[PDB]
Amino acid sequence: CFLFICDLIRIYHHVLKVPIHESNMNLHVEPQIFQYELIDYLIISYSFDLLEGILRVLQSHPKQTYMEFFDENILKSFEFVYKLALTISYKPMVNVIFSAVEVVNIITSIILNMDNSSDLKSLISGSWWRDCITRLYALLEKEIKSGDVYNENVDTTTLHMSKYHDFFGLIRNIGDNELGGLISKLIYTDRLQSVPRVISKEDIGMFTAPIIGYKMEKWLLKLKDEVLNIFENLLMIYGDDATIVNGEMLIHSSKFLSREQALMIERYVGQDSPNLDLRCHLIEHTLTIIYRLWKDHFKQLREEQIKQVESQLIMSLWRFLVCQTETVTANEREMRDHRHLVDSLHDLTIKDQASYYEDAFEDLPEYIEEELKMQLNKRTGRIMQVKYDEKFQEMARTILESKSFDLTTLEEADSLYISMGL
Amino acid sequence: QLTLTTSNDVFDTLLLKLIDIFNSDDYSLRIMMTLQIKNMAKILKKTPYQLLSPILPVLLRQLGKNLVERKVGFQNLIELLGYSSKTILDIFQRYIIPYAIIQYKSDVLSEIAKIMCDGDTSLINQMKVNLLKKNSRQIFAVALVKHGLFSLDILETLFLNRAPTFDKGYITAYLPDYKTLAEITKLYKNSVTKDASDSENANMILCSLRFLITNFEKDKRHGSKYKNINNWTDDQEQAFQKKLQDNILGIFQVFSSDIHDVEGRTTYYEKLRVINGISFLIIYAPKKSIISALAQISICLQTGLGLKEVRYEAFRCWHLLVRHLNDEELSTVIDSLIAFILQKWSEFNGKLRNIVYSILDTLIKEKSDLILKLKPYTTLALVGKPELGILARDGQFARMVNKIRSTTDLIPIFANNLKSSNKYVINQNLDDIEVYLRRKQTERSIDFTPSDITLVLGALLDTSHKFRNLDKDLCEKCAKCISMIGVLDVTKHEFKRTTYSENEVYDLNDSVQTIKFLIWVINDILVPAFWQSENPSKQLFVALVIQESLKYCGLSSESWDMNHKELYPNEAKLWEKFNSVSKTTIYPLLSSLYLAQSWKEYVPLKYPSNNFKEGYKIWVKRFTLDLLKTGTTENHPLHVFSSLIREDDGSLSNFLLPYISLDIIIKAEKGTPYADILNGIIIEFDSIFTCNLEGMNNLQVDSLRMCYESIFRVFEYCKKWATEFKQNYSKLHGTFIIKDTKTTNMLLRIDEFLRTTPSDLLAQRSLETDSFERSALYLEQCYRQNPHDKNQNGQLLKNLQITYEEIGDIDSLDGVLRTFATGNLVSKIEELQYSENWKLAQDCFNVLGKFSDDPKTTTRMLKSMYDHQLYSQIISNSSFHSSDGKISLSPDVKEWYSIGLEAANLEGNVQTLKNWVEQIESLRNIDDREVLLQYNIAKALIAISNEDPLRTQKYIHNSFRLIGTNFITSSKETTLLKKQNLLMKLHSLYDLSFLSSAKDKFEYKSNTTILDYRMERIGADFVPNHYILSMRKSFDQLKMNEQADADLGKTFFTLAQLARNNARLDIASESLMHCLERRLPQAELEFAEILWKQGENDR
Repeated sequence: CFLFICDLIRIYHHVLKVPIHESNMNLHVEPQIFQYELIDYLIISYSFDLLEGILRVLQSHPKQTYMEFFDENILKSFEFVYKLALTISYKPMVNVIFSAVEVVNIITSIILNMDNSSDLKSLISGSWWRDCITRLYALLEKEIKSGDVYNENVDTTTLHMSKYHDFFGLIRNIGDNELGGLISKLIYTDRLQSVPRVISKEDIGMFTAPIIGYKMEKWLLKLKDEVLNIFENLLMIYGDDATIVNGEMLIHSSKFLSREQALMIERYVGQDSPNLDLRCHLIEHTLTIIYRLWKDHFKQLREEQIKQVESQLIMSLWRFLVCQTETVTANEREMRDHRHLVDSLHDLTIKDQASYYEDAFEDLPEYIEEELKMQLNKRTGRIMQVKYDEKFQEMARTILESKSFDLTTLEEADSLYISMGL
Repeated sequence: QLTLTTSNDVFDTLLLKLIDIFNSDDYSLRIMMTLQIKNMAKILKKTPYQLLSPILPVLLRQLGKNLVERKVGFQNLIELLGYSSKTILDIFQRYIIPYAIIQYKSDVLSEIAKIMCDGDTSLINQMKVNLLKKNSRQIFAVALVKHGLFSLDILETLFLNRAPTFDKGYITAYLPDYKTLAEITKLYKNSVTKDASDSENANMILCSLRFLITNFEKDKRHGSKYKNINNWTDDQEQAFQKKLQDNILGIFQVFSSDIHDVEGRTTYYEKLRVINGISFLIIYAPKKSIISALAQISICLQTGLGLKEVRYEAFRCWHLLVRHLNDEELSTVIDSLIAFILQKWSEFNGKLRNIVYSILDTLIKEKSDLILKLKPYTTLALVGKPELGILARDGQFARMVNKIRSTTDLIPIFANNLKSSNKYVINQNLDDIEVYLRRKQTERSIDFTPSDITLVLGALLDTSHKFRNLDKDLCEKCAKCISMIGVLDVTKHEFKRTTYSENEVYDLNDSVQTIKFLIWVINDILVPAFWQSENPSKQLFVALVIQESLKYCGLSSESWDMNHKELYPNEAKLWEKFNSVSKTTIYPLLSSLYLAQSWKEYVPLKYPSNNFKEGYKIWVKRFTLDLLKTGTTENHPLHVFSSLIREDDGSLSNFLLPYISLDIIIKAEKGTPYADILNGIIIEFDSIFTCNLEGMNNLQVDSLRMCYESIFRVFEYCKKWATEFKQNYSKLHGTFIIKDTKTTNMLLRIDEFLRTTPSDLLAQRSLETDSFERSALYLEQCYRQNPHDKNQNGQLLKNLQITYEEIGDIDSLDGVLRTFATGNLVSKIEELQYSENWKLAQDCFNVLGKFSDDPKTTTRMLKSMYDHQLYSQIISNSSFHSSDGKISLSPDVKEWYSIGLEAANLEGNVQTLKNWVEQIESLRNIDDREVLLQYNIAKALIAISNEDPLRTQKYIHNSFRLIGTNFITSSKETTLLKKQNLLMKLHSLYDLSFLSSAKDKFEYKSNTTILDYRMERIGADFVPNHYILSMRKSFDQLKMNEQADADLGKTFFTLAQLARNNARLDIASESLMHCLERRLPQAELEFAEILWKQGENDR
């Protein structure tokens, strides 16, 4: 079934190969019909969703029998369809990007959790991974902005979830399912036919809510959590050095960490969006993707590659060690005044969880809400970008200050420490 | 993020303020600045190199003072830019070698040599001396301004210790070079803050100009006195003014070289300092030098306005130009930026809007001579945009506005403005025409004179035909303006038709007509192309050709036009044939020194290697270029014109192709290779005609139509030239038309040139071109020359009758169908459909067309129904309704579906129109150019029945896009009889938008009265009247207002009394019966005339 769905996608070769920009004389005088485009969008998206479903039911089988699934043809066919999905020169369909990276997650997750891991690893070349990881690097450096998710804008820099493929799909409910009525209106329902019922293409779109943009940002931030999660997995697969755990996980991950701290501090604090916490979870996750790369994989962190990101590595560690000053929180009275300013949405969330959906949150015995007025406090600290967690301060400390590599000299380091105190 | 809020000037200042704290030698500041510079570069969607490269000419310029000490700062800058240390150094060698050389003796030149060549095992001396010779012009420039080194031995010795291997002092006599003068004047910093330090370098570069040009061979050495300013006596000022303007068009040539930078050699800092040089020459030069090369700086400032970061300095340079110059010699350049102001107003910030306000108030107070009465379009265009707000600023200018609109007829200055080239003025003319005609409809007195509106209609048709493959939007609004004009009466309105005229006949052998050809080609097409050029390299090449054409005419090298000579009557009477709007622009470059040969990278390709697979404008330029550089040989005056056709749009190549091919014809007795390349273009014409034409979509065949037309032109020019040559050869040289048997050998080569690739194939490739008269001409030629006693008249006539049945002529179609074509009886039946018994042929076709054996005998019936307006009988045909629906994708059913959609539009019924588009939209890839128009009109009508105004405006604009790009063709070639089938569709597209644009009956009644006004320019012919009334009919019964129904009864009554006055009371009766459900009090009288025309008198 996996091989059939992969060459089914290579039959529908052209759906994931529409060009970025059209002719200036591409006249839009045309019947402007959506029904065939809706059909082959459904074919591609349900096919990639089925590939994810095949591999997660294969993930649930006993762990001695994975070699009954995998051979050369599995990995060649997924290599083709993965280069097809995470595109470079064509318009991205985001629906297949989610599933195409979740497949790579299932692959790395079972290479970690099988006993005879060599046969998968000897079956995989180096070119497979070094074509996978560069597309993951190109995916991790794309922008997630609510005001132009659903816009059609500049290519390959904004994960954007096109208007013309906005339905759920077979596993996860990814948009607001605006094209779900058209699946039902694709047939005449009182008739036996072969051609589709005519769906006008420019009738959709009619302005009420940008909350839809917030939850699509929520999915795209979970997508980037997914990408750097499979980075975290294949650090652990290739604990020894290879072609692929090769120091560019300092470059791309430290670019990512530095920019998502920078525009968090410049743009997102006090913007009453639900997606702030997860966006400051990503940085809090990717520091660890730095950290175990620093502590446990220094043998391949080449000296020329570290100085490509010596700006951004040191600055990103500095924005964690700046929190050890902590003249902001220090009490309880003004921290809840701060979380009225930055984190009122999570007060609504925890009150809806407390009054409806949590068994522990009724008859609160004055030890279970004194944990709440510890963890809402550390949450709003971690959102307010001053006072992160102490453990991430230690992980950022033991990279810069530690002498595995001289990032700073001793007279350049205290020039950074004077810009806190010290 | 203080920098992100700023723009072009303050942005570049603040980026330098970012970098001089980037190098603060505080480590924390340095790493924080790296981080912020890189994130700022990525959130602008740039790299840090293309962020900081506009200030890299300033930033590392002062690092030439300290390149040995601040090696670490330069290393930080090169690691931030992401290039190597050499890669930013050979591209910015222009800016620091003029400062690293001239400073103190312990040079940093050793390190710039150590990087600019890798390793001292590569020799630094030759690379050092050729970098010193690479940018020596800028070194001379900085030496003359920044230090004041007006002694040539100082320059010589200060070179030769920095490089002892330098050639014979300096590279000799290169100080009065054009490039050195340009690099002198590029260093004129100017601001609104006129400072003493800003006057110091102004005086310094002025005195360096005085050193370089007026006495150089007199004063190579003794130039220390020129550093003083006020010692400049009046004995030498006019000699300076004389030597300046023999030395000003080439420095503008260098300016034109480094603004329009073709290979990406530099950023816009060069463009800023070129605009500074232009500004210096506008202030500090004599007036006759600035009247001279105005059309250089016009399309220099146009490229300045076009590029975004140099807009403000170019507006300020225009503001400097608009007041250092008179009224009348400003008309040549005012349209191109009044258009830029009005068409690019929206993205102007506060500062650009303030400097454009300072343009406009200066232009309307002190130079109202240009704006009011020299060309009144420039004031009405500024009034026409209310977002700008002209009239509230002065108030007394409104007193001139509210009388300059009336007294100036505005049509012919829309006419000669739509023939322009740049897209900004021919969007402003379209936005002014669509407001002008909208005012004249409600004014009800737009002129239709039996100042003609047909002039601007021909201009609009040529404008839409010019842009068929570029910018669909101006063809959209252009076709919308044509629809706002409407259908003209074909009787009392006609295009220009300059065919019986001087008629382009010029012998390229005698002198007296070659000079007339050159003065004509300068006057009509080279002088306009001189001004309206896009890149300045094309304007320089036009200047070169228009100079060398004056040099062939004996006007350039000697100077006589100062009127102090006066002993040149032969040159004065020659000069007077130029008109003044060409005289003023051709006068400076008599004595100019343009020289742009640029040879020996040409590689003449042999001919049947075709250029079709790229395009038409590729093909005709390459073919013209392969011709004229292989058949002219540098003395015949068409040789210079080759400099124009490596940047042509294909128009000038198509212009010169008949003349150069005809001059290749007269090379006789093959002998030379001049007739060997003739055999190349014979088989190239064979490659044109004998082509495939299928397997390619509707744009390669369009290029093939153009390739047809471009070489039909050379056939008619060879024929015209040969006949006029015989005529004037028998006129002047004797009377008996035979002589010497050698000019007869000229006249035989055109005869085998007009009998090669012969007829039955000119006609075959021209009737598909749609030149039906030309196809009829070649069919008659291959009737007479073909022995027509033999039986070739079967394959000759199945397309010969096609060439009459849409040429408009019936009386030869009826004459050819009844003469030598009388085999089949069906041919005798097809005579009835044009001779008043057409319905006797209709019901014969209805049962011939219900045999289901041929696909084309059905479409014969459908076209014969459509030509006789049987729309309800088309939509009820069983050729479409098998049971309810129609067949799949369309081989020839597209010709059926076009007629079906069009007849379904012309009868207004939402049910038969709403399920037709259910069948159109079930298709996959509709290729047909003709179906999609009537489809878009159909969905406009379906949305207009759903009370949806913006959606039907959307689909009518789709219809205008499709007509303006695909359906429309060239004016001044076709008739108005063949445009009329398209003008009726445009006139019916306008009234749907004009009846949809209403909210209640108060303006709906006014719209219907305006449309009844539009039914008076229409003429009186039945087909457009019935079409436009059928479309108002189809509007008024899809919008079920009661006022629309009261309109609908009026439409049916006008259809009825239209059709009974035109001998077609078959549909007058079935239209008047719609006036009986409404029960009008007037149909009892109208049925009397229908009874009278039918033939029953007594009833």
